[PDB]
Amino acid sequence: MTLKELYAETRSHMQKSLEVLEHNLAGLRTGRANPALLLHLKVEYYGAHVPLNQIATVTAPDPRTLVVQSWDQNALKAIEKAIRDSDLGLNPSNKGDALYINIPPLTEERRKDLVRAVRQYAEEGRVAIRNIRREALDKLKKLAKELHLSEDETKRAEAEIQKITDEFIAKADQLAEKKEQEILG
Amino acid sequence: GGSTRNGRDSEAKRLGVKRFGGESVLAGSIIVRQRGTKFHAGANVGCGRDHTLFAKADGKVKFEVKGPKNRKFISIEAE
RNA sequence: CUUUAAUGUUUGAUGUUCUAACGUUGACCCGUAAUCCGGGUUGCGGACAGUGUCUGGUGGGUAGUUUGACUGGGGCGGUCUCCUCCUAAAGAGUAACGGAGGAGCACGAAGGUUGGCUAAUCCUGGUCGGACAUCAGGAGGUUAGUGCAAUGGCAUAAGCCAGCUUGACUGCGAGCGUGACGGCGCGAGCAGGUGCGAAAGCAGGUCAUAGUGAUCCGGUGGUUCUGAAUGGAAGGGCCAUCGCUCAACGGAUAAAAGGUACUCCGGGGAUAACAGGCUGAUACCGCCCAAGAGUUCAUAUCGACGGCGGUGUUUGGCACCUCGAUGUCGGCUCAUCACAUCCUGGGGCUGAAGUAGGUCCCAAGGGUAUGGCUGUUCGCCAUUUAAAGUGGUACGCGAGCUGGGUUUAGAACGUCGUGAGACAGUUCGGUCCCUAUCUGCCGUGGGCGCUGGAGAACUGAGGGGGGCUGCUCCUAGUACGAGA
RNA sequence: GUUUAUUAAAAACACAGCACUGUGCAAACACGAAAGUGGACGUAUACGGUGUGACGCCUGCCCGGUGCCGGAAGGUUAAUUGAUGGGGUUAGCGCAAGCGAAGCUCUUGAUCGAAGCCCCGGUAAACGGCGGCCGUAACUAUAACGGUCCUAAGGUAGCGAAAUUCCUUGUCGGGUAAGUUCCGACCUGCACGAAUGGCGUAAUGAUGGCCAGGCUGUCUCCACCCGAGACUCAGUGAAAUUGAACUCGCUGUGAAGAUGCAGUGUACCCGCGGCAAGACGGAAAGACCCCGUGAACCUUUACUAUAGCUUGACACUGAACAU
RNA sequence: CACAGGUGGUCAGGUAGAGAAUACCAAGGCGCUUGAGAGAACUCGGGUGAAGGAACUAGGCAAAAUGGUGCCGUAACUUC
RNA sequence: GGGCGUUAAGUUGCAGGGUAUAGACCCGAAACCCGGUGAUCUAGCCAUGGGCAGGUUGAAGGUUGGGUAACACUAACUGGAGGACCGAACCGACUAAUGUUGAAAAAUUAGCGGAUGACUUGUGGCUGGGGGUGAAAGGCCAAUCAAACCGGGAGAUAGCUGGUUCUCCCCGAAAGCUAUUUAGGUAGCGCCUCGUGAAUUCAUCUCCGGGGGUAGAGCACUGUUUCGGCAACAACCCGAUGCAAACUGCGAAUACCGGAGAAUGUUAUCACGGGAGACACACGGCGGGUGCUAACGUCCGUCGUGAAGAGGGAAACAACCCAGACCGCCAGCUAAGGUCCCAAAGUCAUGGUUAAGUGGGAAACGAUGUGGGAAGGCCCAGACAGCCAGGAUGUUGGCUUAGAAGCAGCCAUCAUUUAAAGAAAGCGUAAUAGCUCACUGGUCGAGUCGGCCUGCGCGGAAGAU
RNA sequence: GCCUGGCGGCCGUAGCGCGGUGGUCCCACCUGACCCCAUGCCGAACUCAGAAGUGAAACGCCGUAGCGCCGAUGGUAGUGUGGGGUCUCCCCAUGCGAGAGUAGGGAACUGCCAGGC
Ligand SMILES: CN[C@@H]1[C@@H](O)[C@@H](O[C@@H]2[C@@H](O)[C@H](O[C@H]3O[C@H](CN)CC[C@H]3N)[C@@H](N)C[C@H]2N)OC[C@]1(C)O
Ligand SMILES: [Mg+2]
Ligand SMILES: [Mg+2]
Ligand SMILES: [Mg+2]
Ligand SMILES: [Mg+2]
Ligand SMILES: [Mg+2]
Ligand SMILES: [Mg+2]
Ligand SMILES: [Mg+2]
Ligand SMILES: [Mg+2]
Ligand SMILES: [Mg+2]
Ligand SMILES: [Mg+2]
Ligand SMILES: [Mg+2]
Ligand SMILES: [Mg+2]
Ligand SMILES: [Mg+2]
Ligand SMILES: [Mg+2]
Ligand SMILES: [Mg+2]
Ligand SMILES: [Mg+2]
Ligand SMILES: [Mg+2]
Ligand SMILES: [Mg+2]
Ligand SMILES: [Mg+2]
Ligand SMILES: [Mg+2]
Ligand SMILES: [Mg+2]
Ligand SMILES: [Mg+2]
Ligand SMILES: [Mg+2]
Ligand SMILES: [Mg+2]
Ligand SMILES: [Mg+2]
Ligand SMILES: [Mg+2]
Ligand SMILES: [Mg+2]
Ligand SMILES: [Mg+2]
Ligand SMILES: [Mg+2]
Ligand SMILES: [Mg+2]
Ligand SMILES: [Mg+2]
Ligand SMILES: [Mg+2]
Ligand SMILES: [Mg+2]
Ligand SMILES: [Mg+2]
Ligand SMILES: [Mg+2]
Ligand SMILES: [Mg+2]
Ligand SMILES: [Mg+2]
Ligand SMILES: [Mg+2]
Ligand SMILES: [Mg+2]
Ligand SMILES: [Mg+2]
Ligand SMILES: [Mg+2]
Ligand SMILES: [Mg+2]
Ligand SMILES: [Mg+2]
Ligand SMILES: [Mg+2]
Ligand SMILES: [Mg+2]
Repeated sequence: MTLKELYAETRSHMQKSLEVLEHNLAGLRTGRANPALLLHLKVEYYGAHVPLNQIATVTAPDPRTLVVQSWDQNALKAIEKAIRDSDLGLNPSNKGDALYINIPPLTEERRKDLVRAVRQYAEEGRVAIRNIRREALDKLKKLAKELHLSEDETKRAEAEIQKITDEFIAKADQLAEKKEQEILG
Repeated sequence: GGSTRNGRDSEAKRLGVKRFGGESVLAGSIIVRQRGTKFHAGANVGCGRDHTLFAKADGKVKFEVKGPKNRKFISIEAE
């Protein structure tokens, strides 16, 4: 437990929280021009629900059409039978080694639910990150008080802390912003 | 922080290099923590607690080497 | 007489009653055609209360003070004494807030002496024994061990074992080493007596270098030293010795924490803040190699891993100049320079059809936005624009403007503190001086000089001003383009 | 209403109201060494002190610490009294060694000894405090719920990005063309919270912030004009400052930002009206910073003292009786 | 200081006016102890502004505006 | 034995250097203490008088009528409350401007708040300084306030600042050590001055005698590190290669200590005593810690200089180069640095380089620039360039891939035909195609290609009056 | 002069390893052991009384270079004084001059006494 170690700790925890952010974001239907949308889509195969990607390939040739290439044909069938089963309302097409899923222009209602989802998630993220600092800071107070760090040493530590926090918030900001553009595109 | 301190003077060397007036007992060498660095021999001897090459009766410092396996060895002949 | 009670008596505790001290800010009288004061009478209280000497507690109500230093400004953090090594340039010694560690003790044996002994580790072979217990041989050679740091030393061993012991003795000390000094260290030998050994000899503590406290003030033991008229004695001296993390460890007192923005005084640019300077790790800008992406294709555009520079421009470092005062940020106002060029001008390359771009080179003529939000600069946003450049100029500009930010005194919140107060947290309020001598600008005259004196008109060496750009039409709906 | 006369008028003080608490009168308290005096020619519906600050709805949990109130049975303890043992000295006993009474003395402290403290109970409109950690629901996320460490108790009602919110312009909505302010929300309350009061609240306010209509030279963007100086003349007639001035630009140099040094360029001599870029211009031995074994006020469980408050002994101070 | 500051009480005319406000006057007292010119920038105190109208600014600072009597009529809210 | 002592000439005046006590060189605090003077300012309070133009709102109570069993209640009129309203006087002080050597040590002007009240004012009184008074700011207490003013203790104290007065001559530092509530002060030591004593004493050079563990090197030791060799991935050990302040089986120069000797040096040396100042040092060279082998950085060692040294040199420049100023000289020679002009001295001589204004700023890297020196390869069986011809077959190699046919990628990279002919060097296609390349024949008719050692240049090279 | 023993000198080209060799002279080992004296068990070592035995071991010699060890000449590093160029580094003048390594050396050399031939 050292200043540096704590530092790595804050960066870590924030990385995990940020990752949860991406999890929630990709779990959404922007202007649906994203392949990550169906990434986590675990499909039933061999008795288990394998996450689509480890079974198919999702790429967006054009902003209005998503495709899921599956080296295995039998998996392709069951894949489509999974791209739906949700608010996605995506209709996979069977043609060759992949699935052609047209992204219908998104309704304004679902647009509502979608943009909002992007903001609610964005702030949620920030909250976590901020609290992370709060904790990190306390830990620092106890550290300088315990190890006897010059007012300059401790304050310096604080500066480093805030720095980390600020960066991550920036990351959550971008992710939320880009994801949003997709939903608004 | 937590890194400094140090001993003090403590000479411990030759105070009578080669033949000297070597009074009834000078030193000719106080290199303590030793026995072989300056072995006792000849008219001179002593080598007190702090392994200080005493040096008996008056004469002249010699500085030898005699004795298996090098061995400094010091003594004080006369003129 | 001893162990117990009764009456005499005494005296101590609590507790009641009494008046005669003591009080009465009840009533009345006289002094006196007084409200004080005094004396008297009566009532009340009454040995209490109260006061004096002493005395335990309480006692920021008040009062005198303390509240360390080094410190790469101060504070914080750390440090302050002693020992070991390196820094220490082969004698001694040498600095930092240099790099690493230890000590404040341990031992009646772990001391002495005499006699004897010698490890570590590995291989091989052996009940249980296995990685390593003990045993046997061989190699090996002190790489062990040494009470505890580090250094150096150690076989004649200090390392290890046992027997007998008290030299861990007393008085001294030739002569040296080392300190400013106080002191500290080494010491053969001499005298007295000890112990070990046949003896020569060795032993004045440990292998050595840390294991520490001066003085004062007293305590205890010894001594015909002294002893205030004398004999004693108290006490003083002398010798032995005890008492201080006096550790901020040369130790100011026995005894000491803080606040100041209500502040103040003497000093310092010996010393922080601003701006200048030195520097330039950092920062910004440029270049080197070219694995990679670029469909293919290193170098159109970009570039990993690493290399080298330039600038003074960021974040810093130093503390050189100002602390007998160099006004801080922002805005306003008026600028001036640089070019690492934002626009417009000229070009090379293209992953340049065109129109539009991307990138490099050249170029400093001139030009280079209004508002919303905040004190902001910056920044985000709204809408313009050919474009809304980057930077130097004491982060240009207060003897030109403002005074919103920001450091006085008021006040409040969160917050911390027992608290005074405190905050690079917040909040509402909060006096911005100068008639310009010199330089320099800007304008405007007076002299004299240009060789006789005039009235004029020119020449033109030089110097300055000015140098922006949109959009529309025609070329031509043409070249180009599959079209658009 | 009051206030920093002379930078602060306020969100500060004060107030009516509230609550606690002391006070039986010769009151409490306060001035005073004292006498005495205010309190008050008042007397608990009165007076003092403290905190809060109309009004409305209200005012939770903590007595562990500190203080204050009540108890003091026991533990400890002042002066005081001085039992008791030790010592100096000396009559005498003794070549002497030593012993030693009496008296005078030095010392020892038994014993007696109140309050206070310890102790025992209370007290928060007294000073003052009011938590961490882990698990769980059928999308998920969340967790009424369970459990676990420890408190004197673990912040209730209410309120919350607030005069308290660092991250911060938090996110959302309203306003706008655009809003780091503003208004309404959410609650993740760095670090609101119930008389050092919580939340509201009509009226009031030279009070803080936000918006609008009107209004305009505030501004785009200045123009004209009337008067006072400014300018010329006549009279009188200052000021600060000042080592000496024969008082140019630049580039470098330099105690590190030059009118005076080096190099160079430039410039005939002197006024008047204007401007303030420099003379680190003028003004005040820097108020910031640090230093001095400096200073002054101030705090307090810094230290040592002390007024005051209160304890007991003896004195003034006596007579009895019960146990 | 022959200083635009400070200094208690008394008296209370005419017109208009609510009026000891204010404006013009009576009685009464005065032109403030440097004057003459000129008609600059600029400072000071003012009058007026095309169009626009807070774009100013930390902030509408300051200016501009509003203003009287009678009558009509006047919201949330409220301790009425 | 060892320490302290032993014909050691003292002593009293006079002049002077020093010290102690005193104001102790002089000028200066902020404060502390004592005794008085002040409430004609202001702050409270006491007593007694005075003042508020005008305008407005309309409470409580009352009377009559309604209403009530009677009270509530109600409506008119009456009444005339209020820290009530508007607003002069009067009191106050919210804003702006102007003034800031003012008209004025707080005002003027235009706005502004209260204005029958906790109002305002005249008169006189009472509160006294650690005290007062305070609707509380530390505010007022006579333009003075976190302790008024006046006089005194008093020349408080001031390790701080400033300043310290005539002339000449001789010598001449330190900016260190160790202590220090010590760090900008002090005290002993060191260094200076003066006096009195003392010996070849002291210095340099020569030789003689010493110990040494730095530079360097080396890698047995302590670690570190490679590469190989006997390890169900690597220690040990073998050998080959490096590394170290806290490594050393090696080891300088060198300094230092001692002995002898020559010369030289107005005793330089040692001791004692009177008098000091000093205990911020700065730069440069070398050996170094730190810092970035950054800083006109910081800290030690050591030498020189400045400090305390002028002169000449480096443009200008306390330290760096030369060189130490007794004075006068219109003499002569030299150091450093210089010799075309400003500007003293060669437009000097000999051979060579350089062509960029290099000279007269800068790196990695980049280039048929160019001077010198050695050496190699291929070549009239024709080298080198250019020019004409050729570059085929298995085969589109296998895999991979939608396709991969020399040329996405992986593997292989042979054989045949030959004068030569890569399972192919780049471009290119979706893949082929196609184009160019290796290399080969002829032509051509004498040299050509790159390396090496060295000297001088070029680019890279952007800043603010 | 051979050989050996004791004591020293000097402390590696004196040591180590490998082979040969010496013995009733001297040394060893060895015989025995109640005894002097000895074992933290042991006559192993110390200690004593001494046959027989034998040079095995140990030791003393001789040869041998595989491992140590010594070690140039030259050249290199560094360095004192002087000077010069440069970012930390180096060059020149001049004295001094390692280490490592190369050539090579090298299987000790001695003095006193005593005892045998
Ligand atoms: C963190 N949120 C918590 C929520 O998780 C829940 O927490 C309770 C916690 O307060 C209890 O705690 C209670 O019991 C403790 C002793 N066992 C002492 C403290 C007391 N509050 C736990 N026993 C059970 C939790 N589920 O209820 C209270 C809350 C504040 O909302
Ligand atoms: Mg006090
Ligand atoms: Mg005092
Ligand atoms: Mg200090
Ligand atoms: Mg040394
Ligand atoms: Mg020891
Ligand atoms: Mg000390
Ligand atoms: Mg001062
Ligand atoms: Mg300075
Ligand atoms: Mg600075
Ligand atoms: Mg300066
Ligand atoms: Mg350019
Ligand atoms: Mg604006
Ligand atoms: Mg803007
Ligand atoms: Mg000004
Ligand atoms: Mg302000
Ligand atoms: Mg004021
Ligand atoms: Mg005011
Ligand atoms: Mg209050
Ligand atoms: Mg309140
Ligand atoms: Mg409460
Ligand atoms: Mg709000
Ligand atoms: Mg607006
Ligand atoms: Mg005039
Ligand atoms: Mg005149
Ligand atoms: Mg200059
Ligand atoms: Mg002016
Ligand atoms: Mg000035
Ligand atoms: Mg000053
Ligand atoms: Mg006049
Ligand atoms: Mg006049
Ligand atoms: Mg207009
Ligand atoms: Mg206004
Ligand atoms: Mg006025
Ligand atoms: Mg009014
Ligand atoms: Mg009066
Ligand atoms: Mg005195
Ligand atoms: Mg004085
Ligand atoms: Mg070395
Ligand atoms: Mg040395
Ligand atoms: Mg000093
Ligand atoms: Mg010093
Ligand atoms: Mg120094
Ligand atoms: Mg320096
Ligand atoms: Mg000439
Ligand atoms: Mg040049």
